[PDB]
Amino acid sequence: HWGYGKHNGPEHWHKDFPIAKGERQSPVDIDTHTAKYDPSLKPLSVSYDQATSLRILNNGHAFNVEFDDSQDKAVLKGGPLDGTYRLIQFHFHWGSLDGQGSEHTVDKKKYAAELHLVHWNTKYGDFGKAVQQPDGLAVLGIFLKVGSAKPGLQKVVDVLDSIKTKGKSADFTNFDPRGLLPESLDYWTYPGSLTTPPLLECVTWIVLKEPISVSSEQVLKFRKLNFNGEGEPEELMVDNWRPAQPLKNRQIKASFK
Ligand SMILES: NS(=O)(=O)c1cccc(F)c1
Ligand SMILES: [Zn+2]
Repeated sequence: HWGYGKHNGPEHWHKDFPIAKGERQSPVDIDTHTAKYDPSLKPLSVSYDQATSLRILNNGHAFNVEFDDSQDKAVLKGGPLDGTYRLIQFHFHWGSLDGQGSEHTVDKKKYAAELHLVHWNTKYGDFGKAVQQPDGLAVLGIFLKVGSAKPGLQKVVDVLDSIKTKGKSADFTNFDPRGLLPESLDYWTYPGSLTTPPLLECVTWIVLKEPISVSSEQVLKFRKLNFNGEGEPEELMVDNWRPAQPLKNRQIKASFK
């Protein structure tokens, strides 16, 4: 099955997921000079004060911190969005080296990692229904650069030893995702897709302009995770990113000039 190796990586995905060659695939390169400032774009409204984290899971492709999405506890609204999108999980994509790891790029620049806070449109009732809709998901993407530590990331880093291998999960309650945000909520936005199979074209992407900084030790700990299950040959979970895809008939909009 699909992964990030030479034999099952992004160049192979189209054989099982033909939408890989579709009209609104993600990620993309954000060419900052050609992105269009849209003065009609509203500020983002990130309402995470009542978030209920539940668990952290290694799914063989990344690790997901999962939330209770059975009520409007942690929601995203405003920006380019109509209606209310509920936080279901966040995860990261990262590199084997500090010079790569992000999925989106900015003027071809790669960051060390990229955080995705995944939200689904509550008019569709559940996540499974939402991914079948062109406006089903909103993913808030945040770049990570290596520099100073992100204190709000440390609780995540410290639990990774308990979910080293595929299929492992751990309780992960009372985590506050507000501690993962940068200061500014300035963003770019464009219509796209899931960046992993099934590659569904259901995502309004909202990518923050300001990266967060994490420490070398924090990202090193991501790199100690495994793609494999316990007792299978060890393969480090690194370079779990899809490269930039053609923009095709899309214009990236900016909330700022
Ligand atoms: N990487 S991502 O597009 O945020 C993504 C991929 C697959 C499932 C999902 F909920 C989110
Ligand atoms: Zn992702």
